[PDB]
Formats: sequence, C-alpha cells, structure tokens
Amino acid sequence: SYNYVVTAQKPTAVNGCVTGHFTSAEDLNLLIAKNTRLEIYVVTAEGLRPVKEVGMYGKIAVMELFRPKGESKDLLFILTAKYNACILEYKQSGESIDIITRAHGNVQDRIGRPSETGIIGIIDPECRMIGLRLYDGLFKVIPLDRDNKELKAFNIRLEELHVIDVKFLYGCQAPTICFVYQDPQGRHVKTYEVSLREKEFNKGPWKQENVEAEASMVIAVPEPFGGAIIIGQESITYHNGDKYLAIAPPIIKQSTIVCHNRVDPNGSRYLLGDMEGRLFMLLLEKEEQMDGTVTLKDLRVELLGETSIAECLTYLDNGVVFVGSRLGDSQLVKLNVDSNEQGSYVVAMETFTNLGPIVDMCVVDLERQGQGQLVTCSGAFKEGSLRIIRNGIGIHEHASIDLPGIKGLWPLRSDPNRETDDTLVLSFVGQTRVLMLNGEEVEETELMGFVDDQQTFFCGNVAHQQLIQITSASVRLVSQEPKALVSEWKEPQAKNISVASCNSSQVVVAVGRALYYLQIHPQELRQISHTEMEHEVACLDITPLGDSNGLSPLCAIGLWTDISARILKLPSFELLHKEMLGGEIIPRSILMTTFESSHYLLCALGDGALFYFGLNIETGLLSDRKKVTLGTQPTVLRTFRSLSTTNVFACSDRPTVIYSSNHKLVFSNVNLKEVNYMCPLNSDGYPDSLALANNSTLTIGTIDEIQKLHIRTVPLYESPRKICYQEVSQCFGVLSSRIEVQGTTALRPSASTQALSSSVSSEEVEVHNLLIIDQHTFEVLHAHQFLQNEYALSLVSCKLGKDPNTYFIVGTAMVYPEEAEPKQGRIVVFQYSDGKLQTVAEKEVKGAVYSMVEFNGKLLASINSTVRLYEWTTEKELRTECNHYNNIMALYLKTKGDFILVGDLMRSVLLLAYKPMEGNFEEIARDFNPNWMSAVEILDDDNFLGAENAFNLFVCQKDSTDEERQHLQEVGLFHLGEFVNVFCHGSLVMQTPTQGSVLFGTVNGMIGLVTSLSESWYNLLLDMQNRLNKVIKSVGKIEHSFWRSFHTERKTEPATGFIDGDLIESFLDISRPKMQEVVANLQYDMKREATADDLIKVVEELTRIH
Ligand SMILES: COc1ccc(-c2nc([C@H]3CCNC3)no2)cc1
Repeated sequence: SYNYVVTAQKPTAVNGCVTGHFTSAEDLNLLIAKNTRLEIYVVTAEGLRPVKEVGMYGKIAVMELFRPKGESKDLLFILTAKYNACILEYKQSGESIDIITRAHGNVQDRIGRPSETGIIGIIDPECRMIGLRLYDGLFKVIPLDRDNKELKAFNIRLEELHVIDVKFLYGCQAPTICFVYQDPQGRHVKTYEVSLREKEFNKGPWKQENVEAEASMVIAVPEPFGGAIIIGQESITYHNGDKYLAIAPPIIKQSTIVCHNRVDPNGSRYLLGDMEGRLFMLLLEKEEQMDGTVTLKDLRVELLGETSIAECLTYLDNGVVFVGSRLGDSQLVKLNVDSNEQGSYVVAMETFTNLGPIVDMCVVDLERQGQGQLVTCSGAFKEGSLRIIRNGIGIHEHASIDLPGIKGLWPLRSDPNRETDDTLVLSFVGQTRVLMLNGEEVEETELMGFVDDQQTFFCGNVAHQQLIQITSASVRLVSQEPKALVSEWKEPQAKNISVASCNSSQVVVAVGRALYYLQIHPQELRQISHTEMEHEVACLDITPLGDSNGLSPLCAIGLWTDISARILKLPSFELLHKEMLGGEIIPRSILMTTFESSHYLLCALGDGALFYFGLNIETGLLSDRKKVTLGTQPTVLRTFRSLSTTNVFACSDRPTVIYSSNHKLVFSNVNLKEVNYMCPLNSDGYPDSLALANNSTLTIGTIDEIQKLHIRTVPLYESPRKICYQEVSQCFGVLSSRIEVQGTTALRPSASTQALSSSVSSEEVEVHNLLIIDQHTFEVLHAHQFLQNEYALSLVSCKLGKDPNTYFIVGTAMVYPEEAEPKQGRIVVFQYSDGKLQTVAEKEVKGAVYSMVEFNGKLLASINSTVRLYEWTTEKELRTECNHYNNIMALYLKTKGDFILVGDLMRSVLLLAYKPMEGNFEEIARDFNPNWMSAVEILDDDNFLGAENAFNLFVCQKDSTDEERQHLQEVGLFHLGEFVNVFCHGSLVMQTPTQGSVLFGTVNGMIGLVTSLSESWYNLLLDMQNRLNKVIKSVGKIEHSFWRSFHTERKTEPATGFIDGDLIESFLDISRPKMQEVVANLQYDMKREATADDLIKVVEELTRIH
C-alpha cells in the first residue's frame, strides 16, 4: 500500500494556554497549544499580535513557562504524549526568529501503564525541578541543573496510587508537593517535600486532611498567602498548616468547575470556569497580622457571566480574558467593574473558529456543480453547530456594466476635500475613458486636463493637490481646482512612453530601453535623471516601502532578453541587485510590497510563474528566492486594502490573493472566472470595494475575509451527532441530543425545541432528535423527538427496493443504567413530506443499531455483535435476508460493490462479501491484530483504511493456503496524532501523483486528506522525507521517524506505506542551499538526477489536492 496523508485544516481546539515573558523580558505573551501546534502572541492594548507559530513532532501534553534564577526571560518546558521532553528558548536575531532547544530527552519508563487520569507536569516556584505524574505509583523528578541537558530523571515511589491533581507549593524551604488522592476511605489532601539529596519524599509541612468526595483541582496560592485551594463539586477549601477555611456556595453546585486561572499576581482573585460555560470570580480576603504576615480571612465566589465552554482561561490584564475552548469557539472577553442590563460583567470582544470536535460530516455540491463543500457536525452542548467549509475567497458583486476592451483601471479623487474616490479611469487600446461616481450611478464624463485619445498607463492623485495622467504620448500634470494642464513632459524626440510607474511625488517611465526619472512639484514635472538599460524594459515599480515618507530611493525593473528583475538606485539608476529568472518569457509585472512588516519583491512572468524575494529597502539586496505558479496567463499584480491590511491581488486566469500568515507568503484562490485588471475602489456608493474587469465586463464588489477556507457557522445550541444529505428534499438530516434535568425540563431553547413543526415517537438525561434542516437557509424545518431513553446512533438517506421514495432511516438504542450494552433498539424509516416527518415503518431489534449503509437497494445495519442485511418489501417493511455473527461489537460499516468493511470495537477490521447467488454473507478476511477502532474506510477493492483510539492509521490488504487467504495484512502504519471520528470520499477542490480523495474529521477539529500513490512516487517521496529529516532542525530535537512510528500500548513500529504530506509540503519553505542538499542525486521521470526546480514543481502539484 502506498498512501499520502496531508492536513487540509490544522487543529483548532485549544488544549492549553499559558502567559509570561517568553519573547522578551518586557513582552507579555500568550502561548496556545493546539495539539501539535504552538502559537505565540504578544498581548497589547490593541489585542493579540501573532509573532510565531511552530509545529512539534508530537502532541503537546505539558506546556509550562518558568524562569531560572537570575534570568530576564522565561524558558518553555514541553512534554509530548510520547514522552519527548524539552526546554525551549525564543531567540530573535534581527529579522529571523528561532526556537532553540536548550535541553531534551525522552522520559518514558520501560514498565508502566499510563495513568488513566492523564499526564501531569509541574515546575516548582524556585525552578529546582520538574515533576511528572506519568504512571500510577511513581513521581518522576527532572532536576533543573543547567548541566542536565539530557533531562535525566529519577523516580520516587508514591504510596498513593490514585492522584487526582498535584501542584508545587509556594513559600517552602524545600520543594513541596500538595496533592489530592483517592483511596477506599475517600479523598484526601496531603503534602510531601521532595529531597534532591535523598531522591525521595520527606514529610510534608502540614498533616493530611479529608476533603470533599469530588475534590478535583489543586491551586497553589502565591505569597503572601501560600497554601492551597482545593476545588470540588460543592465546596472550596483553603489549607495552609494549622489553617483551614472552607465554603460551600450553592451557586457552583449546578455544574463542575473544570478550569482556573490567577487574576492577581498575589493570588487575591482567581477565575473559575464550569462545564456549562459559567465564569466565576473567587476572591481571597486578607487579614493583617502583628508579625506582618498575611493570612486568609474568608473566601467568596461571584458569578461573572457566561463564556464558551472553557478548556482553559488566561487573564491578560486590563480586564481581558482569553477563553480557550475544545467544545466551541474560543474567545476574547472583557470583564467590567459594573454589570450590564441583564446582569453580566462579561462582554465578548472576539470569537475564534473551532471546528472541533468534528463528530460527523458529509460532502455536498451545495452551490455550483463540481465544487464540493464539507458540512460538519461540530462542537457539543450549547456550542454545537453545523459548519460549512469551502475553498477560496468570494466576491459580493454590487454592480455590473457591459464594457469590453478594458486595458487598465485607476481610482481617483477628483475633489481634494473629500477622502473617498469619486472617479474610475479606464484605458482601452489607444483610448481613455473617465467614469464619475455619484452614489451607485456610474455616468460617463470628461475630465479637463486628461486626454481621451491616447491609452493611459497610469493616472492618480499626486502631490500638491494635483492629478497625473501618463499615456503613450506624455506625462500630464493637472491642477485640482480648476482642472487645467499645468505641466507636460515628453521624451526629447517625443517618442512613445512604453512603461509607467508613479507614486505621489515620483515618476519613472520607460521609452524602449531608456528610463526617465521625474519628480512632481507645484505646476512642474521636473526631469531629474535618465539612463539606457542594457535591454528593453518590460515592467517597472517605485512603490515606497516602510518609514519612507512616500518617497522611493529604489526603482524595481524587469527586462526583456536576460529576463532579469533588478533593483536600481534613484536618482543615479545604479544597479544594486540583479536576479536572472531564466527561460525566454519576459517579466510582465513587478512590485515592491510589505507584508506583516517584512519587505518583498514580487515579479510575475507571462507564463503564470511568480517569483518572490526578501527585499532589503536599504541595500537593495534580494534574497531567499521562492517561486509559485498562479495560472498560465500573464499575471498583473496590484495592492489593495481590506480589514486594515495591505494585500496583493494577482490578475490572471486563476485570480489569487497574495498575503502573509506566520511571516510566510500565502496564496489563496479567488472564486471568479478570469480577471484581467483590478483596482481598489472606495467611493460613497461603493465603500471599501474592488473594481474588476474581464474582456467584456466591469464589476464592482466587496471581498470576503482573506483566508484559505471560508467557514459558515449554524448554531444549534445542542449536540449534533450525525448528518446526511437528502438531495430530493433539498435538506440535511441531523441527529442531535440535548440535556434536560429531572419528567424532564430543558436548560435553554435549541434547534430541537425551535423547529417550525415537531413530531414525537408514540440527574441529567439526553433527549434525542432528528432535525430536518434547509440546505440554503439552514432553518430547522422539523424536529422529531425519539422515545424517553432512546439514543439515536445512526442515520442514512436512501431509497430501497422498488420503492421510489427517498427516506431518512435512523438506528437507535434503548439505554438503561445496569445494562453493560443495550439489549433493545429500533430502526425507524421516515419520509419527509409537506414540512413534516411521517413514520413509515419501524422494527424493534435486540441491540444498539451502531451503523447503517445503503447496499444495492438493501439496508445493511450493525446491531451489537451482528451485521444484518434487510430487504424492503412491497408492503414497506424491513425483512432480514442474512446475518453475520463473528464480531465483538460492530461499530462501523462501509461498503463497495458486494464488499463490506466492518470496524470492530476491539478486533480491528473484517471484510465480508455478499454472495448474490446464495443470499448470504461470506467472511473473506479479518485482521487478526487487535485494534480499538474509531473509523474505517474503503480506499479501493483491495485497500482498507482504519483509524484507532491511540491516534494511528493503518491500511490492510488481502495477502495476494486458504487459512492464509483470510488473514488481512497490515501493509501501512502511521502515527497521525489525531483522533479520527469520520472518513468520507470527496474533495474541496474543483474537479497526477495521487489517485482518490478521502477527507477525515477529528476531535481537535483538524481536517485531513488521504490519497493513493504509485510505488514510483512513494519511493521518491520517501527518499525526500529522509533527506528533509537530515536538514530540518526540529523543535525539541524530536526525530520525525519517532513521531510517525505506529504506537499503541501493545506495539511500536516504524511507519510504512505512508508519506507525511505536511513534511513534503514543508520542502517549499527551506532555503535554496538546503534544497540542493535535499536534491543531490535522486532519480526522476525516463530517468535523471533531479533539480530543486523539478521538486518545487512536484510539491506544488501536491498542494493542489486540498
Ligand atoms: C535542564 O535544565 C536547564 C535549565 C536551564 C537551561 C538554560 N538556561 C539558559 C539561559 C542562558 C542563555 N539562555 C537562557 N539556557 O539554557 C538549560 C537546561
């Protein structure tokens, strides 16, 4: 098996968050862990400024900042889920930012079952040690000597086997842990000192205490309080020596508090977040003492308001809180001293997309044909949603004029008072036209000073309240009031101008090979200098960059013949830098531009190639050449603003926006047909807009947010579970569940209680529903509620037998507390007609209906340990045809032709065939290796894909004996690092090295793709990986091969049959010399030594598949 796996959407769920001074001594930073990704921000009064985002070869399990004695700057400790430990430092060497690994090592033990309650990692306030709870009964200590670069550790026996939480205390002479543990006698809090000298615990400073039965979190309180707060379900207690204070506030009893964060450095106030998204303030009241110590007088809890359900909370000063969510969108909120109308102190400032968990999804061509969109069931509880995801950036067209032959567009302010454009100047072969803008009206008009009988190459507002028009014949300077020609420049023999560039006070024009530099003065075009280039000029730019006061010391130029992009000094025209771009196709557009504070040269060729380089605006040096391909026609580049950010629109057959993300250039398709020319337009009637032209038409519209994927959110206010599309009804079916309390009563309104119409089947509880949702408005048209204690598990939309209706079919389970698994459930066939669901037929079965699939006009269903095929009879009932029994728990089905792939709870996958001339199933083959499955997919007749609970993928094949024949072989293995809930065939790209397309959705909201490769392609890419791994410096010095090794509690093996597309794609981001190392000696097709250029082309083809 040869497979390739790549990220289409990175994990969005927030697994943890910390604050401190990491980037510099005086920066306040927010660090966010999104599984495999670490995001670093500087906190401002403006908000969060992104400075650096890195990938780890690992799932981040522990992330803590700490400050070694007498240092100005925090270091970062990370532990991965595979027990990779590192200490990281942030270093900025001028422009370049580097994460350096100061220490690393793997801290796994040989014997050890991972603690069921997870990895805990803590660091003592005096930075003497890191403490890790990895396994029950052991506490691992890493001394923080500067010498301990390998992070060598020792284990201490911990008598208490079941630790709930642990922290290091402040204000202690020896490092001291405080922890809650559980035994038969209940829950207790205890302390121990940790002796480095003895490598053992010593007696803690205070005696143990019994605590609440559901005590779950330990907070170490800084000086001057010291001590610990213990949070439980109905109590909050403070402990410190012969000091004990407890409160039992009813207000917290409704929902478990699951996260905390310190507001005040001295511990006077904490935030607390619960499972329903309530946000509390915990206040510690001080009492003075004669000896000048400070003790705790009392504790209070106050309800502040509501946030997203928080996985973590981080106070960012000035009343600002970052709410990191796993189950909904993350937020920035503000806390105010005074409450609002409805009584909340919490006001939301910003919302960040989280797709996670993705519990189901499907692919549908909603709008066009051939343009797939992903529709997910996302989130949980009050955060549950549908998310609709599609590639590319949209334009909202607001005007359309038929007007062929446009050769350029320029906006103009004809009134020197008003700030908005009021004029659009259009060029045509040998002619110019001026459109005036009065509101939404676009009237043809003249404009005194400008000529209409020459083609315009540039026109604009310029210095000293003047306008400029540059044509093939001359440069014309025009006064604003009144409009009159005040100056006109011509070449000495009045030869044609061939190329024009202009800013507010400078002009460079070309005449064949000649260049002329003019300055714009009051009533004067002043000729400053001229030169003769070695070849004919193709293109020019003099865009001023940086702190430049609108003046460029640089001229960028592209030439014929040598195909060079050059940087020249003005006024002398001295050559500062030359780059030969190769080939025999001339540069067509060149642009100096700034993205996220870094300066670049862009240069586009007529064949669709785009080169880009770092530009030093001081020396004129170009560096770090990169090349993408943006189409096959000449590309024309032009800056525009939207949402207070400068970007570049690339006009071609493939219109593109160029922008920056994490200080790397990014290229995103615009969803339009061919655009030939554009300009920004910001007029009264068309504010913050774009004017667009093709061969026949002028358009004016606004642009969506600049990003790779557009996401629409449909709030449900309850948990979505499964989704299916029903084309004939133009709706989705969505299974959903809401929580109600002890009959039962609801916590808030939600999709299933707010449908247009409703039907019903004739502690906290789940109430399950089938929602019918309109595909255009996403309005809830109908909700059908299932029986009390009925859980809806599976859903399909299909036709059966000879019946022409399409039905929604739901499989359920009746859930009773004492049952190990369900012994009762239903299959229900519904028809959606006239705005309601009618129940057409039912069938009681003796188990949970985990999975259903349409199979050759029949209904395949898995019921507990049985796989069953039903026929749909002429009297509209389901009738069993055949059964398969050899499963533990058949959770997952997929089919292809007569083949059925079965995913088991614990015995991996199994391949059935229906035998149409015997009316029964045959077991073809089974994977005899145990695996705890989460999802399955058929890649093709011979290849079966599985995902399992320890975040691995594998691929099974038949072994091309007869006892031998029924053994599936695991021929592919890969540690993905995500939990796959759903696989589905399809693509987000409009319909090569790869064949097939399978998308997957995950708990962290990551979306991935799996596709197939030939042996040949695999071998090349495998070889590339090995070379890439030798040159790339990895954060924490984790080996890529270690990261991607298949890993469960049973077995660890190198990955095989799987290319890591994220790694391959990173090839485009290394330095050109590194690309040479990577390239040196490797075959490529009959055969030859491959070049860096060859590989850039290949990797580009591979980015196109998502
Ligand atoms: C195992 O524990 C440790 C603790 C601290 C360091 C360390 N401190 C530093 C300082 C000096 C220059 N940069 C910050 N660089 O590494 C290394 C390993």
